[PDB]
Amino acid sequence: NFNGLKGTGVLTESNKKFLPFQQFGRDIADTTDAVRDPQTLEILDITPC
Amino acid sequence: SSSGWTAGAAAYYVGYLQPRTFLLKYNENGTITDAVDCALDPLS
Ligand SMILES: *[C@@H]1O[C@H](CO)[C@@H](O)[C@H](O)[C@H]1NC(C)=O
Ligand SMILES: *[C@@H]1O[C@H](CO)[C@@H](O)[C@H](O)[C@H]1NC(C)=O
Repeated sequence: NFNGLKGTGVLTESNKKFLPFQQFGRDIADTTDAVRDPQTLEILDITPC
Repeated sequence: SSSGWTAGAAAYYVGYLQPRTFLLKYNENGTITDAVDCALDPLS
């Protein structure tokens, strides 16, 4: 439920780069594929089960 | 003083925007590499 985003999946470490203003990550089908943890900055890759 | 002053070189440009539709190409890093207009030329 990252920052008010009710979703189910698997969270793993991601090496993708983020621009300083950029927070989320999106794909061709408007599905969130990356988030930044509000408490600690990190890169997480959401992958379905 | 207020009357009498020498200033160095300086150049600037001012332009005006308008509502247009553009096509933007991203790269692997996530930085915009190219952009092309949609209402300028037939090829565009
Ligand atoms: C909130 O969490 C951040 C990240 O650990 C920390 O730097 C900050 O001091 C915390 N603030 C409070 C009020 O807990
Ligand atoms: C420059 O200095 C003179 C010295 O009296 C003064 O009268 C003058 O007001 C000054 N220049 C400006 C723009 O105030």
